[PDB]
Amino acid sequence: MWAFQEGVCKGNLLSGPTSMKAPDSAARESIDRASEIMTGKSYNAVHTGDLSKLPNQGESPLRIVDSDLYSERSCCWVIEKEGRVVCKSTTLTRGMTSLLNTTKCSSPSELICKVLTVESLSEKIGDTSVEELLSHGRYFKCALRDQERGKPKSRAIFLSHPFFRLLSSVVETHARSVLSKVSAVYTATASAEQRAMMAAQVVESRKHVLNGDCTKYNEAIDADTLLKVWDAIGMGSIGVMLAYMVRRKCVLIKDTLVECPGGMLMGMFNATATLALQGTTDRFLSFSDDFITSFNSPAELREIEDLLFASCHNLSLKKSYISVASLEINSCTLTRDGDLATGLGCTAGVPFRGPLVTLKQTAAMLSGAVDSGVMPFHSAERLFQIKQQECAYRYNNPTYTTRNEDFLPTCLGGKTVISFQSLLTWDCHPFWYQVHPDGPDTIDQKVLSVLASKTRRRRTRLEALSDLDPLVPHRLLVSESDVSKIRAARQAHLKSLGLEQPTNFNYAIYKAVQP
Amino acid sequence: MSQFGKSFKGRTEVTITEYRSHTVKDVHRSLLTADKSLRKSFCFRNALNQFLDKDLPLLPIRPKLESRVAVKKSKLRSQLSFRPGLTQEEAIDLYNKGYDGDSVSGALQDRVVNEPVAYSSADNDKFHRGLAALGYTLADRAFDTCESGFVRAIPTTPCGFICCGPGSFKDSLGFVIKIGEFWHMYDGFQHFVAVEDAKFLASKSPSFWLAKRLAKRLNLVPKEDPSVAAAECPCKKVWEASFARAPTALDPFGGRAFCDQGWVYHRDVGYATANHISQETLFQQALSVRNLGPQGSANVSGSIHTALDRLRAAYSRGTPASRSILQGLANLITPVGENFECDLDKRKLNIKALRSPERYITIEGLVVNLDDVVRGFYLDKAKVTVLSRSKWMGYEDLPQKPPNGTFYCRKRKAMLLISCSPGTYAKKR
Amino acid sequence: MDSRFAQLTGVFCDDFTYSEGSRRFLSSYSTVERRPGVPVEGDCYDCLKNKWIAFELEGQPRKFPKATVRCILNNDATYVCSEQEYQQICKVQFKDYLEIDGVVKVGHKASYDAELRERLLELPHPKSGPKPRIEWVAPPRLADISKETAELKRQYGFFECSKFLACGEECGLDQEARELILNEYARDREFEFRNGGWIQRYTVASHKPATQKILPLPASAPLARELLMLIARSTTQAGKVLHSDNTSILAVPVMRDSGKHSKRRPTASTHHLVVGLSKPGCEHDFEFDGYRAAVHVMHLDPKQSANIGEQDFVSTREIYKLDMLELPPISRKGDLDRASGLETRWDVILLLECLDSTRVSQAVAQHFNRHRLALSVCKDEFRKGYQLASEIRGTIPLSSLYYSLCAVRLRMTVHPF
RNA sequence: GUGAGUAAAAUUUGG
RNA sequence: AAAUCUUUCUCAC
Ligand SMILES: [Mg+2]
Ligand SMILES: [Zn+2]
Ligand SMILES: [Zn+2]
Ligand SMILES: [Zn+2]
Repeated sequence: MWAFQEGVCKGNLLSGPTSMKAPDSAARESIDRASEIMTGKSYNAVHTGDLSKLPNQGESPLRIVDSDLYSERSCCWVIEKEGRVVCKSTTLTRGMTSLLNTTKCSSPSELICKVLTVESLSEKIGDTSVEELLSHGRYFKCALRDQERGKPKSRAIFLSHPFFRLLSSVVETHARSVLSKVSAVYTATASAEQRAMMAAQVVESRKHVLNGDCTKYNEAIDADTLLKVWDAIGMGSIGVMLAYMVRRKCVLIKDTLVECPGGMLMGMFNATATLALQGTTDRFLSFSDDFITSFNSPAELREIEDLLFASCHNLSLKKSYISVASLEINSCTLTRDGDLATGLGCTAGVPFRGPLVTLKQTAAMLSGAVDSGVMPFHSAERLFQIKQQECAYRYNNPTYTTRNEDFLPTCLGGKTVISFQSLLTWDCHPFWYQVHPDGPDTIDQKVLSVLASKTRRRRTRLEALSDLDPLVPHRLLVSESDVSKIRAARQAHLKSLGLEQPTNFNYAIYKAVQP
Repeated sequence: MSQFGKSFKGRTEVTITEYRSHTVKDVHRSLLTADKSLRKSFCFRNALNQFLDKDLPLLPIRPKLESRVAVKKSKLRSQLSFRPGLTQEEAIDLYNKGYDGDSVSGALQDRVVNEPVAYSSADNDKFHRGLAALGYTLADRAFDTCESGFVRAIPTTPCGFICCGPGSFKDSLGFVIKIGEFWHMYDGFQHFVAVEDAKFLASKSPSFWLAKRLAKRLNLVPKEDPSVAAAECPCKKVWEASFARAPTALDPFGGRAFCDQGWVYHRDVGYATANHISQETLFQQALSVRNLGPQGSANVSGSIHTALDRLRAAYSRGTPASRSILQGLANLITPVGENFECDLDKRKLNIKALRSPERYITIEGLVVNLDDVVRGFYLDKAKVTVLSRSKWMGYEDLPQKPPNGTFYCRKRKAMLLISCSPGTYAKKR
Repeated sequence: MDSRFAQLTGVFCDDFTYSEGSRRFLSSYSTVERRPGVPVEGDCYDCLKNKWIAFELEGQPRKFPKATVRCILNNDATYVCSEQEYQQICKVQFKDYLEIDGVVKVGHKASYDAELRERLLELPHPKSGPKPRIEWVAPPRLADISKETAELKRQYGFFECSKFLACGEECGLDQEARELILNEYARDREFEFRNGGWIQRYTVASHKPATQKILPLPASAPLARELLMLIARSTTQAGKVLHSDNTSILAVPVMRDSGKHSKRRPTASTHHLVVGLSKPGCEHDFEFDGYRAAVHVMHLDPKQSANIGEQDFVSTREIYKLDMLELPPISRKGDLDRASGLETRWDVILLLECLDSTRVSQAVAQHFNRHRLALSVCKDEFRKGYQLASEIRGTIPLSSLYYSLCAVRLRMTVHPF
């Protein structure tokens, strides 16, 4: 039915592909493709463009965003049991904590300074050395990336070492800064819609618009290209270490370590890869491998193709195409006058993943659709009513609600089917605030997060250091006694104010309440 | 009792960020296993019971949105709805009142959200989320006429005062002007002087509303300092003087420039609730502040230094009118008091910015080619590019003076794309 | 405020007390000595004199308020401050030389830079690839899509019945008869019965894929919503017959038979055999007590079943209907049939898309969007984007791909663009 | 249902 | 048996 749409439609209404198959096959295919490219047979991974014009950032102070170095996402931690290397899957926070414990460094900034200020590779930093760190940082673990619409065969993603992430954060931050300073229109941090709106204005001056994707983008970005880009912007020894680790990377497939001399393992350096092209020309509006440009004559098209080839951006002959009545980037399509193309476009459906969370996500999706010209408001209201009815059909069971309050949604035993406009205008029972896209977290969302905090890879016995002074910076150092004292003082204050836990705060509702 | 040693081995002290990263329990990921997790052990059922018993009664009630305006279908554009964060004093007070420290800490950061919108109002009003089609505005209907006229770019009924036209200051207005080294804030009843030492805004009465507005504009932290004093102070004279009122809407801070590094504020008007910059509005705004110094009222995509360098490079080869336009743009995009050489006359031109064949700058999502501006394109002559020689279905004929868009020209029997048309950027000459 | 001086600040305080016991100097780098609800204006704060103190190096100003007292650390011998008492404190406390490390820059060249560069040089390097020849041509015509569909048909063929897709239509049995038939079908297949639930046991695997053929389209699918809801519900409650308003299913966990001690309960990875009922008429007919019904099975892993069960059929159909052209009547094999076709087969195609956990139709949809929006494409390469049979395996994905291609052909025929 | 170990224990699955 | 290297783990309490 996506084929019989009057307007543009990507068929995103259903979820993406998924399966339980192991990621060994996909990782092997990716590594084989990278190896084949290294031989100089299929594609080109040798960068011949000129990057001598990029500004030098070697004099900038070395700073690290600590928040970007801690997350609940997975990563690979390398240990040595009996002289054999073991790669373990651990939360990135746990991996970085283990790295800091091994190096006996208070913070990652201290660790990077110590790494950059050791007289030799063999000098010991705590319980390790720069040589051992470089050896361990080249190990990766494979996993599957499912739920990617339009990819029936799931791709392989890779988990890296905390040291690799620590250096990658610095190099990527500096690459993003250089892009902001050099690109004709900065788009690294912009959304797909903003990129499309800017690209329309940029390409309005020419007849033909080339909408381009590259093929096997990560497998054709070599360590030499990364080192060239990092030297052009003055990354010093950090870039050298990162390139050395990239060249010697090894992927753990099932139970065997496989060498991957070529490639960069599925977007490890998006900003650097983009800079590899943006640093040689300003005729492309691009990020990652998604780019848009414009031309008037076949000679300009040949020049564009030569520029793409010289930058190791191998055009995807399957997907790239030329147009004259529309432009498209990041799955967003506009007419040449900057108007959104009629049709559903990239609008995606909402699956049943919880009584209230599904309604909240549907409300957000419909708000986005109606704010643009995708859908009239009455159609969105009808769709929201239908979604409420289906949620009632799916969730109004004793397994979920065991309640009958009138103000509750019909899917929780109530008799209330909220109007879309009423919900969006806050003209509803307080229970419906969480269903509002801008409202608080839904009950389903909170319970799921609390349960996820208790998994084997994330559970911990450490006492949470909550309810902190809004003034104390988070970069300050504390010990066990310090946290004990802080908690005791806060509890004493709360008890003196006749409370045992801090009052809940919602800033949006707080602002709305103010006269 | 001893888990600190196990979690952090060989270290006696760790950062707050690392310690708090180990106990994250407020992150939700939508996964295929949601239904099974919610069903297991009636987790969601028990959570709903607890929420209805204990959490729901404590939820405060809030009012509903009522203000509406007539909207029309329009070209897709990015709407920037800046939400200010809690101030330091308010955050400290709330924390002292026993509120959750983590949430209040998260609330101090001003947050900017850009959303696509395809509806426009007669006054370029901003809209609530999901209600652009119905025209629910972030603003509320004003009571008196002066409030309505202050925000209006073209007030309907002038009152003989600066708020709604050329004139002097009323009692409900105030101004902030930079005199020498000191910021003079005059309401009309109280006069104050402020200065920035390192990152604070030293003043006698930081609670002064004009002082708060100045601190927001300068991006500093209010701080009490009775030692601040000034010698030259022509605040009464300018207060009793009359200044021309620009035909521009309020900047994001809710003020309107009236002199070099001088801004007018209204007591009962807060942050701007209407779109400050637009295709039809950008160049008038730039011209309004060509000689008023940096404003900081426009967001530029990318490095401000690079944008200023490109502006200077275009300024080198421009004409007096184009030069004034470029200077106005530079003033518009430059933050106030952040050591930026926005004066294109005194800015050192670099030759590395002259090698590119086009100078592009993006202001509030609007991409402008400075070389084309120098050639008098956006203001004098429109740009035309032929898309095809065939008639496309569903496209209107070419008007006499076309605005930006795609039209069928029957004289040339071709589809044309008009861009940089004065009919869009300079509608009223 | 810079962490470099934090240690220095800690030395400066050194348990100095005022007012007979109370600490004199409060360090701004300490989470317990800091005064709550007070912005910091220096490295430390003297309570007795109520003044902030900041430490600076000779000729290196720091961003602090002017009123803050500065204790300049001279390069060679002494420490000089505006206040004499602070100078004396610096002299007495800094008995040793706590030299502070300098600011490290990103472009800092380490001692091992040359060695690592040599090592990287000695490692393998890529070789230049061939410059590809790009030829731009018109997008593929209807003939190419027809050829792809014909190739699929010839290669794989068609089944005699619709298999599990037939479950989208009601079977002529009531709830009790449906439960009876499903239970007796489970019994006839030697499914183990335990704890009031059915289990399918396996010992060896042929380790080769099952036969793949295209599923003919049933007339309609009025029970798509119930079917998807029941598929969602069953895997979480497998082993028992689950009913709905008009249909029933049975999800049987598939666990290895390991002798006397065998897996008694499924974990997060046990696969499920979903068994459903449809009108009889094929090789899968089952008879019991005069009740006749076709019994069809589907082997799913937990992720596939979760993906299939969470799709919303009604909302998807309405969203598609919002901006949809007239749907032509199609035959049992996806061909245009104006005289004897049915328009309700599109609901069946949508149900097949929902059932296809591979979602191969999304790739066809994206490529068709590109095709519609394209003026020129690469020669012989854009067309190959419609050849996706090598990326999928199974009857359901194969049929989904075939009918997506059929829909593309039908659109190109009925409503040429 | 509560924890500990296995190149893993479902927030799995990274940038 | 099927959407076929998948349908999968131990210990203390
Ligand atoms: Mg891409
Ligand atoms: Zn007035
Ligand atoms: Zn004054
Ligand atoms: Zn059959």
